[PDB]
Amino acid sequence: ALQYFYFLRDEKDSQGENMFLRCVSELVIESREFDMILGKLENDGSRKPGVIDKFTSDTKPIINKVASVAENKGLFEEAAKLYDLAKNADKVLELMNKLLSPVVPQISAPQSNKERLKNMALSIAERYRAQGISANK
Amino acid sequence: ILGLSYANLSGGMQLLPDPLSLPTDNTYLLTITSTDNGRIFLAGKDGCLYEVAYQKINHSKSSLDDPILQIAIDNSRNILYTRSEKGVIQVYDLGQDGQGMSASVSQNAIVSAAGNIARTIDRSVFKIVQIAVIENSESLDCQLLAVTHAGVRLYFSTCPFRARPNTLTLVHVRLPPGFSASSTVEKPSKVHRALYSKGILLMAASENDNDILWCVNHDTFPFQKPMMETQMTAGVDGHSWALSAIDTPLNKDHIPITDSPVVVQQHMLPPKKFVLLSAQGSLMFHKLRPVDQLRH
Repeated sequence: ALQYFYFLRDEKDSQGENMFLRCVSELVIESREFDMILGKLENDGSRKPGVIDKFTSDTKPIINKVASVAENKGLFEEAAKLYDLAKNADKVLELMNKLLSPVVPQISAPQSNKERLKNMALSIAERYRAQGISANK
Repeated sequence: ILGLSYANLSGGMQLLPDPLSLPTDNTYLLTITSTDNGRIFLAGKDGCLYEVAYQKINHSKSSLDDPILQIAIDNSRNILYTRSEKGVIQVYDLGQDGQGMSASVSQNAIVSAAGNIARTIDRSVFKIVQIAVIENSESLDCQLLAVTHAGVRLYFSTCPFRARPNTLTLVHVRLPPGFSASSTVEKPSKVHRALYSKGILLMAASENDNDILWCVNHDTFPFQKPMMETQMTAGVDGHSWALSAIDTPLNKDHIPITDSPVVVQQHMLPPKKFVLLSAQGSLMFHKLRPVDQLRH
């Protein structure tokens, strides 16, 4: 879909350009294919580019838009993912603390040693904290 | 006496001897301070006070405690303060024709001053770590703040005239948060401790186990009526030689009104940066602006 939307620019001029941008924006929203479209995992090394990024530019504003929406829906994980791309490190941890915090209180029998919110917790800490950590103490 | 300047070409440092020598063989000059009149006052290990004039000659102000550990000058009111080893304070009015004084605050005065609270300010316990002058701009009434070994903060008011000082009175006292009042958290507190313009307190505490650093900043925002101070522990663990403010103070106005509004001068005022000098290295602390707080 991205490849096709990109053709829209082929008609060079404003209007069409915005139409292209809106179309991409519309694609990201509601398709919710964030990783594919927007990008993924830092391991330092900024984003690993999404397909759109290869095309480039307005990508930060789209992320904020998507992320806020995620907040409405309460699609946590998506929000965390989105904020990572946003590079709002402090925001990520805070949302993150909330996610891990609940699920901690509850009743027992869980927590395999390999994947979920806890695992997510481990990822971020190892990941951010060593590196020039921008988050609040 | 030498001159310091910055080369505009290299931007290097230029030091030039301004060949001015003053014989002060006997003195063993312990402390030096200045009034921005350009007058320089220094004390030797010879009692309380002496003043130098370059235009070499030394002239004792106090006419020709035991020593003067510290010297402080209230720039705003041209008032001199001296702290002696024993813990007595003397505040001379700096005048063109000399120093006028010397009113004193002592342990006895403080005891009378509390008249309602007491213990940490015990006779045995009582000792003064540091003294800091308060600008009239910040507060018209309060001349000086004394920091005890306990870490208690004492505030004194005064009233000057063109030639006469007034005896200082103890306006208020603040206790260290162990949590609250009986606290020994601040015990002991070193001289290193200092107060940053607009009541920001940097406390160096040396426990009898190790060295700890604390900082108290009033929350100016809630301070737009009630008073609250945010106090937290700091990273520094080494001995703390001396603290200083790299940058002008954030204070908004030159009047007691809106002096403290950080919120107003958050944009304009340069970011506050603080220096902590340790034997091993220099540490830099940065104040957190409201923007940062919102960000968190």
